[PDB]
Amino acid sequence: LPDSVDWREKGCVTEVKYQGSCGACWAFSAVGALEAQLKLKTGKLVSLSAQNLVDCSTEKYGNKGCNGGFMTTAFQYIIDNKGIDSDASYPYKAMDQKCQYDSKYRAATCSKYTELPYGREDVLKEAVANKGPVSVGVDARHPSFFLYRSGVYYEPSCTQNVNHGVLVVGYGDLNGKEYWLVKNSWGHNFGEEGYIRMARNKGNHCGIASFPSYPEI
Ligand SMILES: CN1CCN(CCCOc2ccc(-c3cccc(C#N)n3)cc2C(F)(F)F)CC1
Repeated sequence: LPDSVDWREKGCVTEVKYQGSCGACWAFSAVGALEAQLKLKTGKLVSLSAQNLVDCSTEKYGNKGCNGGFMTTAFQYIIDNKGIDSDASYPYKAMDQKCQYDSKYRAATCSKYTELPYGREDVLKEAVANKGPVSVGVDARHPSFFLYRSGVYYEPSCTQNVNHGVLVVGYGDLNGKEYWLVKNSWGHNFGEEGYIRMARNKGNHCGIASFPSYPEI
């Protein structure tokens, strides 16, 4: 495997999104993973509708819209629904709404998804290198995560109990200190202009390898 990977260099990551006061992190994580697969399959980089997930991947999928949800059950909605709309046709409103999916605005499909084994950062590394960006949950319930500005993030009070959906778009090392490159959905001013580099091979730090998944078109 390569020592470092960055999927932004490969034209597979869209601009950073801003979830606002709506807990749609899981929707943004899910769409981000699919966006990479869509580029790999079709040649087009297109932001997909997180709002479509918030509004439509609801009770039947065990999701709670702006009060949280799962990337895995989001992918299964896209599979069952036979499509997801573009962000352009179904833009983000940071609120729970009635489902407004229309197949006339379909931008991607999903055929399957894969959930990686619990806590295996080596299996995660392999998937990031060979398959694409991987949706993950992290423990983001610490002020240090909010206040993060730069470098490799390490929080000694972090747990493996995950509560925030993000996307691993790469990995590497900062002067030997190994990290995962994570795309957040907290706007362009969070962390390193939307991104956080999180400690890698530090005992599943903040639960980053607790619940990884990726979709396929
Ligand atoms: C330590 N620095 C203070 C000034 N900061 C200036 C840039 C702004 O920093 C932030 C950006 C987003 C968030 C944030 C937190 C939860 C949800 C969402 C959503 N959606 N955005 C928080 C901060 C914040 F907590 F840090 F303010 C950077 C961090």
